[PDB]
Amino acid sequence: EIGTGFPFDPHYVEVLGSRMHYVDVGPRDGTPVLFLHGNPTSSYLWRNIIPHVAPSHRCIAPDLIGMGKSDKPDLDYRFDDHVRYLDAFIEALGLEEVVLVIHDWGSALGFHWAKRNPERVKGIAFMEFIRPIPTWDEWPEFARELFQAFRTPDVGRELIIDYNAFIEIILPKFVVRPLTEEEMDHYREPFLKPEWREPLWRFPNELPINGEPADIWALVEAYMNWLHQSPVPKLLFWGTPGVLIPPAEAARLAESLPNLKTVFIGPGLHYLQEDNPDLIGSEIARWLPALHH
Ligand SMILES: [Cl-]
Repeated sequence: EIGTGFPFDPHYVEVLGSRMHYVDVGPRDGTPVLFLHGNPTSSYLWRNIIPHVAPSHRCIAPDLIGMGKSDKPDLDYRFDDHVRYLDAFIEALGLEEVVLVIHDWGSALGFHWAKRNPERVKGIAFMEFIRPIPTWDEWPEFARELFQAFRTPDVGRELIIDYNAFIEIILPKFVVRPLTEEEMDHYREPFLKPEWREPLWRFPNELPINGEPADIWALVEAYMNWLHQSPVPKLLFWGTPGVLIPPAEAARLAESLPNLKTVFIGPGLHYLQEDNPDLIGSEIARWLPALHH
């Protein structure tokens, strides 16, 4: 049965005047494996994946600023805020070379950092990641009205801020198997009060859809161009029907990206880690040794 516990001792680092929480397990040296969650999750999303990798490699899984057990500074929580704080977290941990394991907005952060640090990135494992969405017709129909509403003035803030839609609707909607109450309560803990929910609303308002917002669209196109030209080792996990990465997109990536291994995880929507953590973790562990020449 999929584990609901979070058996990781807390670690904190002060950056830019705020504390960020992170998981840090495994050996203390070697190339670390940096796990980056997205919306509306935290390092809790990686709880059943990390134990597959920790016997062989250091595993570092930060909570993005304003999320998980990290501090809640008074920010807009725009994408560039998350870039700045994750850059400061990576710096404070002294990371030189890394393997990235990334999802959702954690993948936009990770691919943007990799583009800027191409000689530091030794591998990227990614799943249900951020890519330019050409129009609303390439957003899944069953979640279209909701995400259009999230991006509608006033309505979206009411849904996400006042009524906590990203936690109470989207999270269970985007896992195939049923979440348990214990798992929901872990996810709910950082957002029990509405003044804590700004990151949750800003993220869907940053999604690059039909050119907008233009700055994120440009940034995501840039790192996808980098990815298509980079020889870095790559590992993609995909499910069916998927959400950001449907099977047709997984196939396009299998054809286009260099040095790519793909793993089909079975039924999956967006939070693939909650549907098949053990295959994701075991396959990451099996893929890592070849990154060490
Ligand atoms: Cl989002």
